[PDB]
Amino acid sequence: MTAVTLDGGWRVRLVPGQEQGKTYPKAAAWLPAQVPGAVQTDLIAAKIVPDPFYRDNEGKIQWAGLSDWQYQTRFTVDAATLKREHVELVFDGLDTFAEVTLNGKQLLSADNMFRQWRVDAKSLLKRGDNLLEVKLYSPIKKIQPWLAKQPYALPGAYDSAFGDEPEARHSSTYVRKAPYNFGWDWGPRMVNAGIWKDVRVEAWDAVRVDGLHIAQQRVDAHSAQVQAQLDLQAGRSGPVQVTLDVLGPDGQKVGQFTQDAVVDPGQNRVDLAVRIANPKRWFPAGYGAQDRYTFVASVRDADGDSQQIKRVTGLRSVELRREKDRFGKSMEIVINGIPIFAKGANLIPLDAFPARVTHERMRSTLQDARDANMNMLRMWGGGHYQDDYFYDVADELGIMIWQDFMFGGAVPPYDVEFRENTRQEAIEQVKRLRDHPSLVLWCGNNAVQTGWENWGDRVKFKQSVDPEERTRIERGMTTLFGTVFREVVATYDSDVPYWATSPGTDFDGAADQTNDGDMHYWKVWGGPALPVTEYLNVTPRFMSEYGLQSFPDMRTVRAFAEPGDMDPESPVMRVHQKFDKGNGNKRLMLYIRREFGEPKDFESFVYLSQLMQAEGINIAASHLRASRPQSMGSLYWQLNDVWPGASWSSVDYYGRWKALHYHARRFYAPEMIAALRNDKGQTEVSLVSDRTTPLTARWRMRVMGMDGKVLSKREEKASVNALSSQHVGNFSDKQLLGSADPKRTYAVFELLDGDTLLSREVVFFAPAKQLALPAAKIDSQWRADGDGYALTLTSDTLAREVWLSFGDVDATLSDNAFDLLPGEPLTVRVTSKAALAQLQSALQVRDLAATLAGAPPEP
Amino acid sequence: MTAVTLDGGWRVRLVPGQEQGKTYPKAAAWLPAQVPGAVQTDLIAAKIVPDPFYRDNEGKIQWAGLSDWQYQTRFTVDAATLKREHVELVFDGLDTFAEVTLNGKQLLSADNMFRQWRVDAKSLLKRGDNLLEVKLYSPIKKIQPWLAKQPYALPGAYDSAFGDEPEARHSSTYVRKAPYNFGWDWGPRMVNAGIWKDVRVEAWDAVRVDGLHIAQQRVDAHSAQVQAQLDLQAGRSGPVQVTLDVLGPDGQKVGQFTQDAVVDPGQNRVDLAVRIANPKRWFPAGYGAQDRYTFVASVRDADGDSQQIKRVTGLRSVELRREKDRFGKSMEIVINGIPIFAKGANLIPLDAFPARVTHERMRSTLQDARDANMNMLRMWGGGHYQDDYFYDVADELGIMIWQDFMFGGAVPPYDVEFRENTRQEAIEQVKRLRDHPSLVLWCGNNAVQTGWENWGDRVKFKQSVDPEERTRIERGMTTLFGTVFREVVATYDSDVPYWATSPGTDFDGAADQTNDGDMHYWKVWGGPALPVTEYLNVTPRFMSEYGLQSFPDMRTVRAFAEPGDMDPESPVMRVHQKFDKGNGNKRLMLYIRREFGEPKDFESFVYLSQLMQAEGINIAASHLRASRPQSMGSLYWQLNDVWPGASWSSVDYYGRWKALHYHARRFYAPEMIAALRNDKGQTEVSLVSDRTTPLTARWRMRVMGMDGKVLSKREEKASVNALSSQHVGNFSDKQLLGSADPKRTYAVFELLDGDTLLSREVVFFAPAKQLALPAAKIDSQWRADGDGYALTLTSDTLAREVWLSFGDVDATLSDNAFDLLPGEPLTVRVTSKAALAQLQSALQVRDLAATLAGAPPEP
Ligand SMILES: OC[C@H]1O[C@@H](O)[C@@H](O)[C@@H](O)[C@@H]1O
Ligand SMILES: OC[C@H]1O[C@@H](O)[C@@H](O)[C@@H](O)[C@@H]1O
Ligand SMILES: OC[C@H]1O[C@@H](O)[C@@H](O)[C@@H](O)[C@@H]1O
Ligand SMILES: OC[C@H]1O[C@@H](O)[C@@H](O)[C@@H](O)[C@@H]1O
Ligand SMILES: OC[C@H]1O[C@@H](O)[C@@H](O)[C@@H](O)[C@@H]1O
Repeated sequence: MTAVTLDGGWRVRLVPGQEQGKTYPKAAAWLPAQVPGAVQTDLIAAKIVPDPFYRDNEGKIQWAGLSDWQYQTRFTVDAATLKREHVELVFDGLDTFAEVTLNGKQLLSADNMFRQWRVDAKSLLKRGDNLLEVKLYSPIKKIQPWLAKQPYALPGAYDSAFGDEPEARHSSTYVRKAPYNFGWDWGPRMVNAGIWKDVRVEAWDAVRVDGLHIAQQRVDAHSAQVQAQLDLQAGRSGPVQVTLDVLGPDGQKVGQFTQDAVVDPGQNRVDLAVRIANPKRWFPAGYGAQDRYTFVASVRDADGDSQQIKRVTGLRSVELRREKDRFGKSMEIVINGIPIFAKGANLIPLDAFPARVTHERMRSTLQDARDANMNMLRMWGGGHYQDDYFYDVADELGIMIWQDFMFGGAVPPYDVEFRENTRQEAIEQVKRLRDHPSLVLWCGNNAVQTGWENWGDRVKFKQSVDPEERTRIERGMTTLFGTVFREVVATYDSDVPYWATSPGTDFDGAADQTNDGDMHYWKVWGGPALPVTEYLNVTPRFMSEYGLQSFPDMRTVRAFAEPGDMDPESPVMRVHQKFDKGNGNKRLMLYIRREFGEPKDFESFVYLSQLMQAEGINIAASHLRASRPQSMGSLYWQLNDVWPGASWSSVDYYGRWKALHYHARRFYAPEMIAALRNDKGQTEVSLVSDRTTPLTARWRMRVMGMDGKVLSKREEKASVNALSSQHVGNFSDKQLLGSADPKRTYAVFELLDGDTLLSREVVFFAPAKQLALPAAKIDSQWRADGDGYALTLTSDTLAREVWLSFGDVDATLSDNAFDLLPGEPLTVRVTSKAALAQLQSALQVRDLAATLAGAPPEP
Repeated sequence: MTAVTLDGGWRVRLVPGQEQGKTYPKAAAWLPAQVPGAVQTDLIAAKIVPDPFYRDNEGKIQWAGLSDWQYQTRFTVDAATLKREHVELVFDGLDTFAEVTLNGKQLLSADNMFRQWRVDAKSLLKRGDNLLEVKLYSPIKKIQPWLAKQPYALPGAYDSAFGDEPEARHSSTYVRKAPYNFGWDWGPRMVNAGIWKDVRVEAWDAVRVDGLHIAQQRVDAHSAQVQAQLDLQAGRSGPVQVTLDVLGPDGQKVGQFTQDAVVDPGQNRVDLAVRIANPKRWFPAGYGAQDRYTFVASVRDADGDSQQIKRVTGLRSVELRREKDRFGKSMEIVINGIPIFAKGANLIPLDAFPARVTHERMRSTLQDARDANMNMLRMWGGGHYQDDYFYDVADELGIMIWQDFMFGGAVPPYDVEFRENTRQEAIEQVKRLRDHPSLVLWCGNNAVQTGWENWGDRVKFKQSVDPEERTRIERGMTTLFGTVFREVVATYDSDVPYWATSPGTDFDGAADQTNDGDMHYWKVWGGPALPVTEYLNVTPRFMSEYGLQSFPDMRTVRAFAEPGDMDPESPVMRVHQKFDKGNGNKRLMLYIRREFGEPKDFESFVYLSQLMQAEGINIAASHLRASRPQSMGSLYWQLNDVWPGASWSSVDYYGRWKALHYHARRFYAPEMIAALRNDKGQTEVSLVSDRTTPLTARWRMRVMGMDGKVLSKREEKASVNALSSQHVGNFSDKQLLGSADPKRTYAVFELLDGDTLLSREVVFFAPAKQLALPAAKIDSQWRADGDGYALTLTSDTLAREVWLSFGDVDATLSDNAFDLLPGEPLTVRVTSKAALAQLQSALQVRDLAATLAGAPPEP
């Protein structure tokens, strides 16, 4: 069994006879091509187009997504590999409409970005030099001429901001290709074409090992019963001997198991039953260890040749518990018998060009989530199924994955061919990802049903066609998302639950309800753009989407913009604001002004955008956690970015944390105090614990004047049950303030375990722009702290949302966007590779009071 | 492991306090009850109501379906069975809404006729004597008050002919109960209430064997790979040893297999892989042997107790092949790589009271099918899942079963509770029936989609409700019939195909199409009531329903009717005509008069009704077979009867063959000649062969005058491919007759293999009533042939549709309803228990010419 990768001498050019051939003669000629990669990124490297992320260069590359491309590479095949009984070419990823030829002969037709294509090539292969050609066809150019003739176009995704597709007639719906490639409201339009995954020549004789699956039949504390399933493709009938070694988390051997069999031409499965007594189970982050066992299977074929395959797996039971109670019907993920309140966010692709994403970026994205006390990411259906390495790290860090199939919201066609194409995709992805313990849920799509029921364009569309046509289309969706995907999961990964659509009730009834299933709440930010306190009025059984937009870090801003661009209304900044067809800055400023009024300069604009977002999500996330067991999930939109620009992320494209992420670590803390004041002057205080043991705690309440005087101080003992929320307070403004000036008063709430401070929240009684915040003087002291530095900040007065930065000097901080209490020192750890001397000169310290001072009036 | 059956001292009465208790005081008091049984049949045995099958007695028993009933029995449990760690009561069948109490305490609530109800009873079981009580509630009485409050009633089945349910508001839809119990257009309204299957006390200690499934993973000529799957319920953790012995069709040893494991509390699976080299596969009738292997698993638990379970199964591959071709998309059952043209009929329950059906009747029903050269029966969804024994015989005789789940056409409710109740029903039936090799296909329902799309009442209903409510209802159906049933089959019986609805395209598109999926064609008989020659103009890929009605055997008529009742329009005969709300005799007479004019007496009416049906179905089935590969299925409606009366059956309630069944043996013959004359005077001649080898054949065509003179004779050679139909002729009336009188001329077509005549068809050129048929004289000669008799008939002239009978003396005939050619003797075998003398006295020989002679004019 050999497997050589064709990752070398590829080149690419425009298919001859296109008008782009005249416009870009250098693209008509052969240019270097990278595999895996995209022609887009090949063009960039070749200086044919500039970096589309920089300033307003996005439009300069759109022509590549409208053109057809021709890949070519030459490779040699040994006399030894040609000897072999089977020689196959394997394509892990072709994006998307591909026509492959070998030595001029037809080899393969492909039409799914997410499928693996295996093809017998032995008869077409020559001794030595071979010519492999791949032609990739623009999905827009291929589909639109057909689409223009259809009685209707299906409701889709986003219109082209470049007008190269008609309004409300999107081709993206009809092709199995990453939805975000066509542009989304936080990313550019990069309709990629490319051999975006590996290409291999594989050769074997008697048997080819197609897979190993550790099927968990039942897992609890007492035992785990599993079945090692081995898929074997055979060319001829003959004996095989299978040996299975099992290693525990500590690396010691658990047991060896053997199985003899006779395989026959075609597919064969060999199953080895394994029972592990008192298993060291895999838990998500915050609920134990991420223990994993190693299963090593070696297969001796009829020729006496041995092949080996390995799976690292975590033993875990997964239950999607939906039981009736006072709040309707629950929706809670239960891991190893433990109801886990989901704390996390929505995960999108890490780049507009997915093939160039490094392992380091994959890991730091998940590491970011783990650091903010998250236990789950939802891999949103508008993106692409992630790299193997990504799921490995998720397993390792204990970040649960809510895995959407890659449907982003468009209404799918109901033709059999589309369905069967998608089925094969679903089968291969589920087979690929199932042994990852972190993958705990499969979901049919993002927002398809709730769009059909609530979005104006969908509602109008379904009522415009004949009722019989509506039935056909609705039947197609119910079959694809309710039958097909569900069957694939039930067949190949049967120990994990399936979910038809997010948000929804698994087709039991309507989508996006508050008393059944999950919810995407967007009446804050979107729609009527309600104030953020409205979050306190919305409590679904599980909140899988909600969010606020903000700008990325100033370093990231300076990365895509010039000094003359530094204005939210500049052409460059408007390009990087993708919400509401480029008019998103109006919505962003709406929310900023409500709390902070008019920003006095651009750096303040960025800072205040991030504060607006952070404080807003803090309200909703704390409330959801405090509402347990009414709610059992919080996944905000969104975690990360594909590109430098404005978005709902908490971490920008370059991995830099926004104020939101620092806040997320706090409101997602395992033990947390929630002190939330509603628009009726009532502040509800709750003690939240994700411990599986009782928390014998103390909680404090101190009401302060901003001139430093204490108005009141109070401390109580509290016994907080495991896995629960306990309301310990509900105070009116009068009960807290008592005739004191709300513009000059604030409250400090703290949760304690013994002498250890676990959580703190500072509450205010008026929008920040109306407050009389003190002019803080913040002393900073440095000292050598290992290979990093210890930075201690001490403010004489209250200092709000202190933000530390270092110009263009790169450094990471253990904490940021924090409140400083009068005379109370805070020490943060500074990790950098710069010397202490420049860090001290470059240090910038910003606070809210200072930022709001000297601000102009709102328009 | 003990399992005692409560099949003894049951009694039953009306639940006290009903108005029926006053009307029927004898039913208010305790009366003997039979278990299994129905309270209806208990009332008959007790002489409280007369036999509802007799004359017009049907209405006198309707009150039992509107009442609530109370079963009661006493039984003793020794101290030895109380020893056991688990003691359970098991109800295999409760019809339907049941409330069970034990020694005065609530034990079980049941609401599905088709589920098995297991309950722990150990804590409630007493020393010695125990009191078991079961209350059954009328589904009509229970549901209607709820239904009357509903905004709408779902489209259902048949209205009550007794007005005890409102029109178009049927309770039958909302309850899991055999649809035909509520009355159908060929059966009485018997809303049965009863403990209609066994009740057991079961007891066990460490391990209980919940099931054994021989899962066929891949089967071909070279090998069969299977996995013996054993379900074990354990009360505590401990070791087990499993032994599997495999015996071949000859009873000899194939191999023994062993497997040790440790079971844990709850459910445990133990799988033993078995590969059988050169398996002797199971073939359907006419395509080989019905070879079956025996799998015997014995399980020794930790206590050392050995339990044994056994499965007899046939190794078989099943494929539902749907490939694109010239006629659209095919639909064919492929068994062991052989495309089988399905030849058979639709199977309904054998009785209005299913619990009293004997094994002999189950067996003779399937034997009937086998004898008429059938290879498939469809167990129609309006009935009930059959007895285990029934499927056993089907396995034995090689009659394939198309198994509908028991939904008859009503539009189901979309509530979660109904769905989950039904899901459990499906799981239990699929688990019970899967190891029967004869079960080759599962089907969601009968006619639900085509009704929804084509029946006027459904169309009006779905357009009357709110479109969002319409979407809800359609979503409910698509989930139940497209997801739930499909998942159950894919999970528990995964080597056989599933079909969403008959007729349909498995939800790919519209139902009942001609170029995709299967069809129920009823424009002949039903709807516009087209002439039978219209059958030649309809050619679907698979015809799963079609038919013509007729009366049962004269002996059967005399069984339910008095001499004063012998008139199609009498009150008694109308009661036994259930088509079109009792006005069915008009539709029957329409078709009869078309071909034969007005019947001269009642016996002629019966005979001609059977000829009309027989000749009509002969046209369609022959046409369908001759059209191969355009069509690949012929299942006519219907095979059998639930009750004595008029229906589309070929075999009446007492097992007596109609003319149709005798004709069916001919047109389903493995080699058949089809000579079909259409409404344009064109006779197409086809040679059909179901052989797996080529047929080198000879076929003849002779044109005859009614006076015996030969007009023309022709013989031609033909090489008929394996598994095909070949057109060898297409003659106009002019080419055949040539100025000869069509009323005085006929044609004889014959298919031969060497000197062996394989099939014959006699063609006419005018309806029988216009013909000048000769006055035949038919000589009859007897002779002893073992314990039966050989009866030889010789006609001097042409004798059409000769029908042999013996008054009320019972006898069976090897052939009947045949044509006699001049001077050509035919010998049939007579099986009876009467002496020759009485057979000779009772013998009646009827032919078409004699019957048509002296007939009065049509009204
Ligand atoms: O032109 C491309 C289009 O071709 C038609 O046949 C559609 O059925 C799709 O397969 C596709 O969107
Ligand atoms: O529409 C509300 C949000 O929904 C999410 O699923 C994504 O599509 C976002 O880009 C969008 O802003
Ligand atoms: O009570 C009769 C019927 O009443 C309603 O609850 C229905 O939904 C059914 O579940 C039930 O059988
Ligand atoms: O369609 C209304 C009713 O009457 C006839 O059409 C039959 O098909 C019934 O099964 C149906 O329920
Ligand atoms: O609807 C026409 C026919 O359909 C079949 O499914 C059965 O229900 C028959 O009783 C009926 O006559």
